[PDB]
Amino acid sequence: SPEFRSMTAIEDILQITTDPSDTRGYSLLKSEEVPQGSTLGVDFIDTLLLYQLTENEKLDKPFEYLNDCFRRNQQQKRITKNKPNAESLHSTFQEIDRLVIGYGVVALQIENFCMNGAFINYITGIVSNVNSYTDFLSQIIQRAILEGTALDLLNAVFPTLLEYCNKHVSHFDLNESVIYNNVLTIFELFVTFKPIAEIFTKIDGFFADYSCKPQDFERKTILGPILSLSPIEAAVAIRNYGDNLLRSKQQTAMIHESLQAEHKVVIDRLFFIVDKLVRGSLNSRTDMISYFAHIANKNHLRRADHPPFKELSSNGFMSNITLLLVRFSQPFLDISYKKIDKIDANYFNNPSLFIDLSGETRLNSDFKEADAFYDKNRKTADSKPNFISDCFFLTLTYLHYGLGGTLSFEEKMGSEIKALKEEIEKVKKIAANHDVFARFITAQLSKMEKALKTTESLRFALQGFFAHRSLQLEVFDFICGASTFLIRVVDPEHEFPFKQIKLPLIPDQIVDNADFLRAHAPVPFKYYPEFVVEGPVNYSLYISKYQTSPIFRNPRLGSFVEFTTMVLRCPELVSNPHLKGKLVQLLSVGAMPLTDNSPGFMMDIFEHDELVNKNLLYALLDFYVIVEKTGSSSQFYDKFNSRYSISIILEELYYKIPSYKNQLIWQSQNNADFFVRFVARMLNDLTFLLDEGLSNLAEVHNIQNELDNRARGAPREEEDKELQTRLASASRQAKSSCGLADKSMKLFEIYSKDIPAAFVTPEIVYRLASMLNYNLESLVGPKCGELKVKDPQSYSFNPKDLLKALTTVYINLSEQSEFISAVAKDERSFNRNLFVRAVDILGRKTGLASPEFIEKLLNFANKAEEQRKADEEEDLEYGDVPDEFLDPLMYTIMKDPVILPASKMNIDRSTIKAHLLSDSTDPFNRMPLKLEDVTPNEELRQKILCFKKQKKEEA
Amino acid sequence: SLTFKNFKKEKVPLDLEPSNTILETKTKLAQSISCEESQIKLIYSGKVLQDSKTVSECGLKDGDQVVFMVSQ
Ligand SMILES: [K+]
Repeated sequence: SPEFRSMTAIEDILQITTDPSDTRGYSLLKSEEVPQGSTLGVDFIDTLLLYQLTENEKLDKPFEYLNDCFRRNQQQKRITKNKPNAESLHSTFQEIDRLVIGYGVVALQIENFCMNGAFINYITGIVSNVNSYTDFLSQIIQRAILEGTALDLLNAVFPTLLEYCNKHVSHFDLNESVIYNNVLTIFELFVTFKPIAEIFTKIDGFFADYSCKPQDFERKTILGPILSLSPIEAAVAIRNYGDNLLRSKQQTAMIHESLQAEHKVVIDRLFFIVDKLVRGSLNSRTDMISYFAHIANKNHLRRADHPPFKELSSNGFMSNITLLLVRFSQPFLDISYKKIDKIDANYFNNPSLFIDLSGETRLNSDFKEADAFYDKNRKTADSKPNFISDCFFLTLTYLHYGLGGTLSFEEKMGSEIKALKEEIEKVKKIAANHDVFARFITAQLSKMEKALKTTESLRFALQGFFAHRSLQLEVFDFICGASTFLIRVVDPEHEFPFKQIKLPLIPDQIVDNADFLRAHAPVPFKYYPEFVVEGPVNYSLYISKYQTSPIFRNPRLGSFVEFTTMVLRCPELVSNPHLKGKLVQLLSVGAMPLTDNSPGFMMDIFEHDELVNKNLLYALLDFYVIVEKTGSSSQFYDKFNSRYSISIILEELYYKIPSYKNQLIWQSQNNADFFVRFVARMLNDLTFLLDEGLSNLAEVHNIQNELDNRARGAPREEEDKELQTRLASASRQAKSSCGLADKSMKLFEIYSKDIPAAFVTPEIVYRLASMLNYNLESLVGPKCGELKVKDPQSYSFNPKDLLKALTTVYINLSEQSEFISAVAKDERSFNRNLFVRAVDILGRKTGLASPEFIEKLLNFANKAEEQRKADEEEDLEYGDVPDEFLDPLMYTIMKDPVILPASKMNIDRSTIKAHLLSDSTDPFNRMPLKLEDVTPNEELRQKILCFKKQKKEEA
Repeated sequence: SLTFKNFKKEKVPLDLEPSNTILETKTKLAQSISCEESQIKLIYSGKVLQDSKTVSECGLKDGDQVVFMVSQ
């Protein structure tokens, strides 16, 4: 019959029979009389499937059975199509499709329906072979959507997938290749259904409970485990690198490459998934901001000096989220900037909705003013926020706490490894005679060895990730976009980059400015959190150390340098001087000539970017001075480190870019007061920097010799570790002082070459002679001569180059008679022989000094010695009144000497009286002065009298 | 009208108008035992039934068998 075929197609597809006790797997139908009737066909199908699923047996994998029934159904349709009477069996296949799907929904909607297994086992089977369940699942999803029960489906599937990831796999991470891939495939399959995407954030445990600890966000939250998939997970790093830590560079490189290829696919897939959520609905996209904001808010200690790692989210999780946020931000920050105005500059004019800003230092404002600003500024009920603006500032938040916590973790590892190697080495020396102690020592070695392996492996994995240019480019491009945005916030016109921004914002200030500057800081910029600037700069400095750095040759680099120069040009913008210290350090890395002698990678921008070339020179010379007032402060980003960094840029600008050379000469001729202020500072540091360098170098030797002792004093050995601290500390300070001294002296050389007259005005020329002669005395005498360290280059200590530069300065000023005279009159250091000794020392490094150079230095010294000889002849023959008895302006013997209160100069009462008659000032320093205020110098008056009496007795 | 079977067999005939909701059915089934309507699930012909739906909208006629489940 044809009533057969249907009956038997049903038998083969559900694998079931009734009388029937022969031939294939099929379960004999137990046991109800209502299904004992030996026909079968279309309307017995519900009954049959209800038997299978509720009545039991060991149908132990009910959901796996459904899928196979569904596969078998698809199979038979295809086979039936090409045979005589496909039509007649159509009603049969439909009913099977209908009900297998239907009950499939039911099985994945309520827990106790079948009496074998539960959600967890059905999901486990699905994860194991997702590609086999995919067509069926897709029908299941569609059926639940059509019957208006999609969320019931999701609340069985997704929380169950949470548990499967935490409890049924030992570690859900990149090592579990099949499993993590199949888990991603499940998310993608569901979330590609639009009606699913719109309610997904309403799944149970999509958000973190109130009591959920930060490390648990990635474990106890629907999206956590997949978001945590990353090569910078310890277990992944150990598997791929800790593997063979002694691998060649070539061999490590292939491992970086597989892990980068894989990590790229993961970010693509995480982004596809989250982008569906974000597009699903306003609810879904708002819930995502909310979800990422909560994670950021509870992870601020990720940037502490010693983070409590075990109480915080992981690097892998936080970096992945940072990259997704970067990726959501890209569109409104592409190079045309046409969407830039979508980001609200007044984002922080209202109290913050998602990001917790409590305790966040602002750019140039305190808690006080900012909270006041909220009050005045407000923004009404509901009113907020705008996804784009939420996303942009969340991205900055993660760059600092997410990525930023990841790079500092990696940065410290070199030192962690070295200390660890040393402790292991010490514990290896212990001779442990007692069995218990011997077990103890080996447990301690083995625990340190494990920590070492973990750290070395992670350093590799983190390096793999930061060398991943394709990923890091996205981060740096975000930074460049963010930079433009921030220049647009500062612009009074809010028009940049469509119109140039005019600097400075406030006229340049000709003793305690902080308050004034804060008061004229721009609004709303001064209230932005410091992290908006700290994030980019920590990232940029750090990522500079990588060959594959996203900064090198990036056409958007300009935007960041622009922002940097703005910030250095306008002290008002960012009050924190360690921040500016980092910024100038970044510019200096850009200025450093490359290994082949070509210009540094920022030189091109410094040259051609109008906003930069108009502002950088002034900015650098101004910052060089301002860092003095660094009240509380400490290295690195010290005033001396900053001056060193500035010197690198100054020197390269002057060598390679004529326009900056001209602006420098211009400042010296047409803005002398600003320029002399820079020079005086440079000059003043150069009075002590070599001393400070030598002194630190001798403290290194004191320390090193205290270590060597072995018979022991202790003459005090405080703590051995405090010595290593004190030894590293003296090494830093030695390098930093000698390094700067070298640079400053070189700046004196190259400038004095072109503008000798800037260096010979009254306020500089005597101080300069005094400083050059003193530094000359160290270099040619025992101060430098008795210094013997190993590798003095370790400490930027090149007494030969410094001597070379110093002597060139003498030469360069050798035709300025004020200088020849200042040098000849400096009784403290000047001595012709210093120049002879210099000539002899310079000739010890062949080629250091030309014969031409040597003759020039000697012509100079000769002129000086001859000026000194003439002076001493003039004084012996015509200097018959001691100098301190002579009026400073009239050159005659004083009758009634008085002291000026501002200058402290002695002057005759009649002279100052004749001065103040027409000009109400101290004639030496221009300070206001009234005649009443001069003070009688009786002691001096008595010397002059005694003196006039001594001479009276001959005449 | 309809018949409601347990897991372990056990039948409970309810007389329903093709108009009352499945919440009204449950409240009737719950009444017919010693439980709350909240503990009752209903499953008919390849789907879980819904509190809002009328017995009519479900495609239930008289003679029909629907699974019920009681809960915690
Ligand atoms: K432009």
